[PDB]
This record gives sequence, structure tokens and C-alpha cells, in this order.
Amino acid sequence: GSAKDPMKGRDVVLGLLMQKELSGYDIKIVFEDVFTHFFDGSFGMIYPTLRQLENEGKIKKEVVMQKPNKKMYFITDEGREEFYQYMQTPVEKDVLRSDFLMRMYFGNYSDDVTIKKWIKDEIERKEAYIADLRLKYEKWRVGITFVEEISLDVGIASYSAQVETLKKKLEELE
Amino acid sequence: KGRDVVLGLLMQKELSGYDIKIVFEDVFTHFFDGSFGMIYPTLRQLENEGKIKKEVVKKMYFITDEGREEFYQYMQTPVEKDVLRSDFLMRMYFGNYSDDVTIKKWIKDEIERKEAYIADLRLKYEKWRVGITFVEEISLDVGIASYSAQVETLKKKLEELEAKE
Repeated sequence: GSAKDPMKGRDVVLGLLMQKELSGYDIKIVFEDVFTHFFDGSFGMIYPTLRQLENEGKIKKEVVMQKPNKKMYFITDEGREEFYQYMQTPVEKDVLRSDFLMRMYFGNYSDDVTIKKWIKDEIERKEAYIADLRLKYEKWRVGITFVEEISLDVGIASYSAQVETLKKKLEELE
Repeated sequence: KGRDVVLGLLMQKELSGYDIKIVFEDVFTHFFDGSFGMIYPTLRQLENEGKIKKEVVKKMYFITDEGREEFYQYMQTPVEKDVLRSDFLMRMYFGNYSDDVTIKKWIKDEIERKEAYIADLRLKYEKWRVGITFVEEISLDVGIASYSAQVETLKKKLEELEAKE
């Protein structure tokens, strides 16, 4: 990461910890399963972010004893406060980096074979994400509510529309 | 990867900084995360390395053979996965910690925002249509399709939420 890391990255972690304590392992998997689709870019910064939040007193790492001991992170009231402050801020515009759309933009410097391949790869990718995501929300959000389901359904709506569009562009090319 | 984007823009023909900015602001804002202001120092860097040349024609930038070779090498690399950050979807994901009034407003705001993006792209298409190529139009159409589906899904969500209350 870098000096330009968004501070909002911290609220991804605090928000996750709002429901219950989680191990590092579990935070990483939720990130890969769910947040890669709508708050990506920050995966490698999970432990650095956890360590910083602990250093500031926003979370605490505890040995839960019972069975095998498990180290888990718990949010503190100071972290709750930072999370709730985040939630009252203005909603930031989407930020997207799509290498694929830029390749299409510069497509006139490629060739038809290569463009066709890239499109087919992109279709296959988005199709896989669609399939993955549903099952991952049932794993991570047992007790999923109407508002939580919006993130899923918007994502699937958007991916599916991208897939449909690309299939049509492919038809036209072939 | 600001470098490659600038060099790609200069492949067709030479451009002023103002020209490059317009492309960033009108096209790339929807699928590139670097702003023109952030990218601007790369012009001097590419100059210093001899990948582009600057002349006082207003200052125009011309790509060199060496810049062309860099760009072609970029086009050969594997395509990196999309990287999306959507504060809106995160608010929804953490929506159990908000309230109905706030959530409804967030959804109406997002519907308006995305409708505005679609209207702006449709306005730009009427501006671009004669020249736009098949491959340049893929970006445009994927964008419209994506935002349109988001708008239609969100309208259904708002209606259902309003029917709950």
C-alpha cells in the first residue's frame, strides 16, 4: 500500500467486526469472497490495517479460551465510534479501474483474434463471479436482511448486464 | 498505469494536455482510477525518457518510436482483473447499522447519480457517434448496460422498501 491509501479501508475492517469478533483468517476470506466485488484494492493491507487499528485502540486482539484457543479481533467503543462516524459521511462516487475496458478502448492497436479472446475471458470471469457471489453471501451473511441483499443483487445485476452486452459484441465480431 | 494510457492516447496522433484531459474527464473517468491532475507529471517523465516529445506548435505531445514500443508491450501483457470501490454498496452491506430514512435517501441519491451518468453517456454518444469505433463503443455500451441494470434494480428496491413502510 501507500500514502494514498484511502482511510475508508479502515471502515471495511471496523464494519466487519461490528457483528462479532473475527480471526485474521476470517477477515481475509470475507474480503476475498465479498469485498473483492465492491471494495477491492486493499487486500494486502488487511494486517497493516488491523495492527494500526489495534495501536490506536479501535480494536483489540484477544485470546479466546474455552477446545483450541483462537486469537480474534474485537472492536472497541472507539472503533464503534469511528465506524458510526463513517456511516454519517457523504457517499463517495464509485471508483473503477478496468484494464479490460481500456484494452477495448485501444482495440484498434490489437487484432480481431486477440480482442475476441479478451472478450471471451471477460465473459467467463464475470460468469464465475456471478456464480461465486450468491453462495458466499449465504456463508457470510446468515440472517441476511433486505438492505444487505441490495449489495449482492446490484452486483449480480451489473455483472449480468456486462456479460449480456459482451456476448452481443462477440456475436457481432464473429 | 498512467504511462500506458497516455502513450495509447498519443498512438493515433499528437495531442495537447488539454486534449488528453478531455479524454480522461469524458471517457476514462468511468473505468480508470487515475485523474488527469495525478497523471500530468508523467508527461514530463515520458519526455525525459524520450517516449514522447513536446513542441510549441500551445504545447503538443508526439509519441516516439520508443513510446510506441512501450505501448505495444503493454498491450501484450495479461489483462488485470477489474478493481472496483463502491462506497454505496458498502453502505448497503453495512445497512443493518443505518436506518430506513437514511437507507431510502441513499438509494434515491444513487438512482439519481447513476441516471445522470447514463444521460451523460447518451449525450456523449450523440457527440461521438460518427467517429466512434466498434471497440471504443464497447466501453460505452458496457457502461450504459451496467449503470442501467443498477438503476432498474435500485428502483425495485426503493419501491419494495416504500411498500414495507
